[PDB]
Amino acid sequence: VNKYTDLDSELKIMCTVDHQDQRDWIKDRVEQIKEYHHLHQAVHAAKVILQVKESLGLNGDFSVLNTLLNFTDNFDDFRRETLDQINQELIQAKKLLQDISEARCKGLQALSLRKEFICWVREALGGINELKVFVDLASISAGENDIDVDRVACFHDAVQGYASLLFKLDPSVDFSAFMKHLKKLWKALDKDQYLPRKLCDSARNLEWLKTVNESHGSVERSSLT
Repeated sequence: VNKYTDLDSELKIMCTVDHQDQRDWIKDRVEQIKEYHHLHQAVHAAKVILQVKESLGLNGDFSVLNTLLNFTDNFDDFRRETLDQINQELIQAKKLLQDISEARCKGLQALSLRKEFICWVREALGGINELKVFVDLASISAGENDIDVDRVACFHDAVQGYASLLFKLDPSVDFSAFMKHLKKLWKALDKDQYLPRKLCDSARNLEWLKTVNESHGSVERSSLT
């Protein structure tokens, strides 16, 4: 997986036994194997999207994705087939999810399990503009140590990037509307490779983020002062 040039080399090594002269046919199998792997990746993406649905609280029906899960559950009887006899519905499901890579699946994962963080963020801010105010109070709380101060920047960047999903999303968002709210996060992850990990780090330190609002607001940590 993801080493298809190595696959081609290996298959030529298999050719060395001198069968099927000129051995070009393997190029076709290579693409077919790519499809199977990419097909399975779309399957994983589908589950993550379903988890995001329950995590964020969408309402738009996403029953069509079940098609891929329908393959994943009946993996045993379907596996009696070949590489080309798979079906065209799975091909079309690949067509839909073509623009998702494993990194985007990982961002979505970072979002899924963090329902509590989604809720606390939606209740506290509701508008990314308020984030700026919240960030100021967080700076008072940190403690002048690098990890503590950096928590603030990690949270700021996470919320600034994951904004469309967290704040403005409409519960009735359908498939394609979700894909566009996704394209914004897509461009953001393209600009920053660590944004999912920042989201996870922010969500793990939820208790401090909560503490910010009530207590940390004023006392003005006083180490260099």
